[PDB]
Amino acid sequence: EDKYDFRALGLAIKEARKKQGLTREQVGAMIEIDPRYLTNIENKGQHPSLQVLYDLVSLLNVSVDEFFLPASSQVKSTKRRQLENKIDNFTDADLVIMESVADGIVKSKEV
Amino acid sequence: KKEDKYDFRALGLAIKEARKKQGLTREQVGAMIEIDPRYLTNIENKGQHPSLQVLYDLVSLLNVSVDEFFLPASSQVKSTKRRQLENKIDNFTDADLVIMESVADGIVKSKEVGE
Repeated sequence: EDKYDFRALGLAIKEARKKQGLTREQVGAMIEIDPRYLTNIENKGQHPSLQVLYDLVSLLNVSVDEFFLPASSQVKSTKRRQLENKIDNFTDADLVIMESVADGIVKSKEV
Repeated sequence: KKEDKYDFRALGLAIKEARKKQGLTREQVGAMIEIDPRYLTNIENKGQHPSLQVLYDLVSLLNVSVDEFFLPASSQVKSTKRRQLENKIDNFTDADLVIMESVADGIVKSKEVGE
């Protein structure tokens, strides 16, 4: 059909959950859903309700836009969000290292 | 289970405002993504939760950010340096961001384990 393919979003939810050291039973107790229901959402592309989607992504900090919208500079991916969290306390001199390397990644692409 | 329920109304209004900014009627949207214009009215005006399918169809049609209403906004220390950095990495793929992330982690190792 022309059903939305939730598989990539479900796998991103599973990845975040595992990277953050959480079991499905923890996630289940936290947002009040059944662990088995979480398996099908993560592993099999079963669509959760909007309520369950909101609860998982707000609990884990997973970008929905990444998977719903065409990739653009108006979309902050999960990775980008996590990066920003990491650099929150950075000084400017830290940031100048950061900026320099972003430029190097750009120039790298022409090499 | 009310202090438990997501209030969709702010996202519903964003969808509605994007539809209007784009000059689309409810009948046009409904014809485009195959939903009853009456279900649309309820979704935009009365906080009725669409299915994930219909949520996806709306915001991909209209280019509406869900993250804006689902995820906590930070964007606090608008450091001019930080501003410039974030604008340069707007168009980075995640592979590129893996490098950026390793820089960040290298910098904390330095700062931390250096002192």
